[PDB]
Amino acid sequence: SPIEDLLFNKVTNGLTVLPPL
Amino acid sequence: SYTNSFTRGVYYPDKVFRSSVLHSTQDLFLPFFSNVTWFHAIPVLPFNDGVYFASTIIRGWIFGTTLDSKTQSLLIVNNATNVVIKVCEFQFCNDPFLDESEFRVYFEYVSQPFLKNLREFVFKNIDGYFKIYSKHTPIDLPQGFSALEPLVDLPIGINITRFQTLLALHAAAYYVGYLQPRTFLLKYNENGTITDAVDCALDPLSETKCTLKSFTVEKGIYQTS
Amino acid sequence: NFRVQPTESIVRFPNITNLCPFDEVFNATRFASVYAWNRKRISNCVADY
Amino acid sequence: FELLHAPATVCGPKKSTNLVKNKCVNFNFNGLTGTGVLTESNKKFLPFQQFGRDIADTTDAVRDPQTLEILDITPCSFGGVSVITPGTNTSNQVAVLYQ
Amino acid sequence: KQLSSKFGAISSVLNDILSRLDPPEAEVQIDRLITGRLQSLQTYVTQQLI
Ligand SMILES: *[C@@H]1O[C@H](CO)[C@@H](O[C@@H]2O[C@H](CO)[C@@H](O)[C@H](O)[C@H]2NC(C)=O)[C@H](O)[C@H]1NC(C)=O
Ligand SMILES: *[C@@H]1O[C@H](CO)[C@@H](O)[C@H](O)[C@H]1NC(C)=O
Ligand SMILES: *[C@@H]1O[C@H](CO)[C@@H](O)[C@H](O)[C@H]1NC(C)=O
Ligand SMILES: *[C@@H]1O[C@H](CO)[C@@H](O)[C@H](O)[C@H]1NC(C)=O
Repeated sequence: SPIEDLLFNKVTNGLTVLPPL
Repeated sequence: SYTNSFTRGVYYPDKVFRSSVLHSTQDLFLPFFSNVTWFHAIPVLPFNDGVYFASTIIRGWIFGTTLDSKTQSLLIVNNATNVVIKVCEFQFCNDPFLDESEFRVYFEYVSQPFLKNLREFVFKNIDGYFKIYSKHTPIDLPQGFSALEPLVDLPIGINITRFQTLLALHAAAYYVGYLQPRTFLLKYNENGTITDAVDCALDPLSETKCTLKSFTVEKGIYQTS
Repeated sequence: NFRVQPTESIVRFPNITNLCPFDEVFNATRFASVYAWNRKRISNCVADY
Repeated sequence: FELLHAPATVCGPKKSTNLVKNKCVNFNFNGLTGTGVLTESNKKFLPFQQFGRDIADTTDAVRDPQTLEILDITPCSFGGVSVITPGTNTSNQVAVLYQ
Repeated sequence: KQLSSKFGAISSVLNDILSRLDPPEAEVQIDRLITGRLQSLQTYVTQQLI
């Protein structure tokens, strides 16, 4: 949706970051 | 004569490259808005730490401890061909001066010379070493900002207590500053150049910028020190 | 945990520079006396033994 | 030999090796010891700059002494392993997942 | 950032602490260093848990 698009666009060793399911 | 130095006297604390980050360093720099003894001589000067040097004709720097042959002393003479840095137990006069083929002053390191403009030199003496920093930037110090790139390192070992300059007899005037240990915050650019330094002991906004590791602060309350 | 291992080793170091004076001391036509030896100092140069 | 009175400048001859690319080794660049790949760098340095860093206080780019080129550093690909499996009462087969 | 702190030991590099030093004191120094690093990791895990 356009509101979801706007909200997603506004929001911006050895340690590993897993991806969500 | 006295004259306030606005913001000049910023040199690279190391040879490490950084890209568009902020690096908090604690080395010996020149503080901002500190008075410098702008001379107009046409003796001997004390050496605490640092001979931040800027002139707009003169070549030469006496370095040593007693200035005599009782201990090791340093000598620098700059001419059109090269630079000779002679260190030995050399005997000096009270007011040495140059002439340019005759020497009236009384290991070497031969390299490129150090040559309107403004020859800003920052000298350091720590860990038994001697470091020369320079930047010849064309233009009461002018309003602006520039970095001071490093140069050759001279292993000496001895400590330096007093220094002196030279007069090149073909004069001019030179500023003299003094460094004290404090903490800066330097803003490296994307290419790797120092373009903005902010202190950590000034009006409290500067200390807030030091303690938040950023150049722009928003409204609110910040506990710093 | 899986970790790929290095397969060889390299090392980099700068040039052998200034060509340290030792042939003029270890191979000389004339030498000093046994009581009046001349001390020679070699520095500002990476040595080659 | 005179020791513990002055900075040391009469050092021994430290040897040099050949070039390497795209294969991570235990390099040593003028005393900078680390492990990581050696790739061609798109960055641009300055003549007084030896090695670079980043935000995380880690070495990313290094300059070799034998050339005026610069070689990037990226660590060897590490990652945990996982075992996809059903119940051992059902089957003995497993599937390996690399993270 | 905490990975590269001396923790009161001789140095902060494994290839410097396990090569230049002598193992009677190198064992104690690396024990202190890994104790500090493990303490930092435990602090991070507790913060993540909360
Ligand atoms: C250190 O040695 C290397 C390996 O020879 C030098 O690299 C080349 O040396 C040849 C030999 O004279 C030159 O013709 C090339 O132009 C050099 N290439 C580069 C990229 O410099 C290197 O120059 C030496 N370093 C010095 C002399 O400071
Ligand atoms: C420097 O000295 C002058 C004259 O003594 C004075 O007016 C000026 O305020 C001084 N600079 C600072 C930063 O106090
Ligand atoms: C510059 O000075 C050096 C000694 O300090 C001397 O050897 C050289 O000949 C001089 N160059 C001139 C006078 O052009
Ligand atoms: C940085 O480098 C780019 C080219 O790589 C150049 O366009 C830009 O002007 C440079 N910026 C500064 C501040 O020198």
